[PDB]
Amino acid sequence: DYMGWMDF
Amino acid sequence: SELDQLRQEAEQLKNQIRDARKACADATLSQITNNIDPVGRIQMRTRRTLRGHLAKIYAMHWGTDSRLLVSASQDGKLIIWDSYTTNKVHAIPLRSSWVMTCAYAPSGNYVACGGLDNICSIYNLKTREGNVRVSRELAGHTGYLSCCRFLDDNQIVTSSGDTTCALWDIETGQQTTTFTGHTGDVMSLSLAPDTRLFVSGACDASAKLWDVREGMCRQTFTGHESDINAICFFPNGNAFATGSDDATCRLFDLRADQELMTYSHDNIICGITSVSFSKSGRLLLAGYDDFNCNVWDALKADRAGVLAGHDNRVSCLGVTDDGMAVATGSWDSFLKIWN
Amino acid sequence: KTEDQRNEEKAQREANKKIEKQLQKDKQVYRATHRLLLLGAGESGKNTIVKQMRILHTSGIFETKFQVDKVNFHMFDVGAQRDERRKWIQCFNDVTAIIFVVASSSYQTNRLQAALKLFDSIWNNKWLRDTSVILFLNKQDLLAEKVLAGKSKIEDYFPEFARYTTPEDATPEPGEDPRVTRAKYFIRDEFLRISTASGDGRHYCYPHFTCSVDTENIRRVFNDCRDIIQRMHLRQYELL
Amino acid sequence: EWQPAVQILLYSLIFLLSVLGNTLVITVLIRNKRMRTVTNIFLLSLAVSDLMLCLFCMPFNLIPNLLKDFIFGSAVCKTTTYFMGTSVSVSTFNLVAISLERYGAICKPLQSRVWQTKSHALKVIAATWCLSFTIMTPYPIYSNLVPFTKNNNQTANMCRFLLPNDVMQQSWHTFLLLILFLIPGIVMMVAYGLISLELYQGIKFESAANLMAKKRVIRMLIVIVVLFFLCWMPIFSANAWRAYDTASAERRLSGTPISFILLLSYTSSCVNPIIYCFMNKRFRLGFMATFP
Amino acid sequence: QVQLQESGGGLVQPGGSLRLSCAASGFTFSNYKMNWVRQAPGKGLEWVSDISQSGASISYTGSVKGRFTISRDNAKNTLYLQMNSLKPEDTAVYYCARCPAPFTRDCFDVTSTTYAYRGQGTQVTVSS
Amino acid sequence: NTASIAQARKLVEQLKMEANIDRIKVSKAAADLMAYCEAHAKEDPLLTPVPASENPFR
Ligand SMILES: CC(C)CCC[C@@H](C)[C@H]1CC[C@H]2[C@@H]3CC=C4C[C@@H](OC(=O)CCC(=O)O)CC[C@]4(C)[C@H]3CC[C@]12C
Repeated sequence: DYMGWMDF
Repeated sequence: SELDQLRQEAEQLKNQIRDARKACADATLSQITNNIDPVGRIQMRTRRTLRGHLAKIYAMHWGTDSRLLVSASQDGKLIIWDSYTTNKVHAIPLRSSWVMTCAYAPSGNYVACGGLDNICSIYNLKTREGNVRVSRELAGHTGYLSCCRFLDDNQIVTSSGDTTCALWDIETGQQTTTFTGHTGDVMSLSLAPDTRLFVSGACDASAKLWDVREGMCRQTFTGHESDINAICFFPNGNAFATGSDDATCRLFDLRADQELMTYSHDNIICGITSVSFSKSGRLLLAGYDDFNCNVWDALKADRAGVLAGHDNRVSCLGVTDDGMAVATGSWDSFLKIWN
Repeated sequence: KTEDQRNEEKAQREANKKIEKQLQKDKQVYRATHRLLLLGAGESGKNTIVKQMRILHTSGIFETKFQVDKVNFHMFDVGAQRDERRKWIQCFNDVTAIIFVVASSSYQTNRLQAALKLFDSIWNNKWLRDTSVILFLNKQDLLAEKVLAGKSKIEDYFPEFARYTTPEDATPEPGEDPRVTRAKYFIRDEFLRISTASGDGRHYCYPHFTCSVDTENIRRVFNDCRDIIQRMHLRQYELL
Repeated sequence: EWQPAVQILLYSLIFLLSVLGNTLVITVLIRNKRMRTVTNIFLLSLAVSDLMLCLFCMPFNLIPNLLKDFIFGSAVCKTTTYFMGTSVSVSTFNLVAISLERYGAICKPLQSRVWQTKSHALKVIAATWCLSFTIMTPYPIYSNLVPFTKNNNQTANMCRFLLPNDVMQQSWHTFLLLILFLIPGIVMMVAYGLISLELYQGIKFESAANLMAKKRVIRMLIVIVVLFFLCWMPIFSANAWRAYDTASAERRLSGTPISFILLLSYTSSCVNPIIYCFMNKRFRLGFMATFP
Repeated sequence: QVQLQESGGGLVQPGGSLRLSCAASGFTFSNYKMNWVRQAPGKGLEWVSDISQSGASISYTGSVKGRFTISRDNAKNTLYLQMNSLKPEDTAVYYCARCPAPFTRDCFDVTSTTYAYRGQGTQVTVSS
Repeated sequence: NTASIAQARKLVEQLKMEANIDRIKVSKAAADLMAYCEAHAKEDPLLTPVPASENPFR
């Protein structure tokens, strides 16, 4: 799924 | 006894002069020009802003080509500018930082400056090597140099804080003529267009008309309440205007031997640092301590307009010989060209 | 055109570029150097203070250059000018400080009152309202000699000295007489009455008890100038 | 139910205020020629970096989070991560440079005038931008799209930065933690502490409202340090937590909380013009001389 | 012409009183701070007293404080100085001096040798 | 009082030289100034603004 993120 | 006698004699001579001036006051200038049309609203705008002076600009003088001008600031620089392109043509470092006056020779071949060093220095702009070097130092004054104006290449009239004016021969370096009579510091001088006479305003609240060749004071004009900082001839040579610390400008006639008009307003309580006329003499432009310049109707004593582009005290003002532009220098280190 | 007009414009932009390149270096030298105006009467001790700075390192103005902690100072002394000073004092508005040297022993009939009137005129002048004054009450040895001798009285020339007491924040020298200390701080508080009344100005007064031959006069100038410039820097960061 | 609406409205308000404030600051500092001082070079560079941070951060992190899909391409992912990292680095280094210039101006006032020229500020700004563009070079290289399939068989992508092994990933996030949050934070805290110490010795030792102004300068210095730590602590903590424990960090923080952490990071670009320019008296004096 | 005329001087016994007057003409009198200065024989010019434009701010030198009173009348353009309890040290030529610029807090050069806005002065002699 | 006597004598000599001058009427001088202002009103760029092609600063 939509897990995680961009760092900034 | 003798001194008292001399005082009472000078007092009755002042009463004779005052009654002779009152006998000629048939009608005022405002009564003469009450039925002429007014100039409207003058809306001059800033066309150029000259930049590059580190410190406050004391004085500016237009050259006779109405294009190149010289400016003196207290950082020790004379800058000769080209007002059409805002380019800098010369930057002359001075020996003494504390300059107070500058002047452009009518031929454009020389500039002069002076101040707290009590010396008028002449700089030759057309040297063979091409560099600007000091050509002459005129060191006879015993007080600060407040104003200088070239009559030609070889002659210059200076005013000083030692209550005297002087006429100099630049080739020999000596004072050819000393103009004595003022009691306070002489702040400004203005040559007549024929350069046979000049007027000088001083800190004794008086202006004197001097004969250059004779070396004598012809007339003494009074009416200002405080120190006269500025003086300028009317274009036809038969009148002059003065600016003083009493927040008024005044127009004096040479042939009527009195004042014709007072240019003042109740909203102004600051001194005048510089005055100038337009080409026809219809407009009197005065720089003030409250950072603004006022344009006055010289014939009707109405304030035509305001030049309001400076952040510090307006210190000098000059109108071109062709009447196209007004330059105002200020203590915010800026020169502005208006029209 | 392009025949000669382009060449002239090229030459005048190259001359303006060379002038602006010289004026950047002159801006750096102007900003680094600090300028001081030295004021005082003819018998205030200021000439000895100049001779003292000149050993370590008629004209209308004299210049003395000295360097403290690799910081350049240019101090200007006025000579061959008339005693009417309401016009030429306006040139000194932009200086870092006016060093005002007062002979404190001279309490003309009253040179101390004349120095107080000159200080009041400098402080309240409309063009000097942002210029700080470093005040050197000089000749403390002659003041101590005249106070301990007891011939001349300050109460004759300053009648409010009789009701004056030494402040609790006073820092007397070791071995100094209390009457000398009370006379020193009365002369200092006469100037500080003027200095602490005039509002709407960015000026500060820095009083110092000094003798003309003190080695540390230049250090007293340096620490005052370091504070004046600091205040100026703080103005850049002010909010309201 | 109400969290996406709050997310959209807060992101929109911070984006509007940040873009408006930074364009006004840039316009004033390049329009008024009398304000071309040494400190305003750093303020202009900070305004440019804050506007770049706002533009490359707020929509490109708001819209793919709301849609749960990075609808843009891979090259857009690379360029946006590059410009986000570069703008963060430039903004942080400009805050450090502003703190060092204030330390020079206040603590060493006579010595600083010798070396606080315009050429010094130009070299500092050039070195700042060059080093920030140099250190963020792995972000175009290693950020890629990660394909995934939704519950309704909908293909979608994620813009993810991934190094070849976990040792390089942990070392890289440690490296950015050091030189973007800790060492800049320590340097700025020490410089503003020395300024506050000097001003407190001045206040304690002693125009009578100088003391009030000194207290306001101390107050604003503390609020600068506190807001820098408040804005940049959660996102660097989250990045380090994802660097060392990836599954637990992505399980805990993904969705609404990481959006609020990123928004808290992005409000620095909105508060820096307000703190540094819009509360300065001389910036607003010069502001009224260009927009009558 | 700016003109200041002093009157009221003369010879008095010690402990006597005098009233000096300064008639001002040629300027707006209410816009200027006024001064009294004096010159003892063989000495330089010495400031004695001043009064502000409205008459609210008044100062004296130390040696005359409590004995001299300065006052002004703006309607009559007149400056007064009541000199009670005169001593032989008060024997001087007393000049009425005007501050050089209107609406100014400062007041330069009124004790200068050749100051322009100062009258001719009246002689006060205190002797037995 | 020696130099002051010479100063007073010089002031009386200057006032005697200034007292014997021929003065015209104020109305005559005002009319001459008004005639000069009207005779040069077309040559004043600050009074009547020139077109922008003739303005070197516009
Ligand atoms: C290509 C983009 C996406 C990244 C690179 C951006 C740079 C090209 C910009 C961003 C910040 C800008 C700087 C912001 C501040 C200044 C200082 C400023 O200098 C002055 O104000 C005048 C100084 C003087 O006259 O002496 C204007 C140039 C400069 C270096 C700008 C130059 C161009 C910079 C480096």
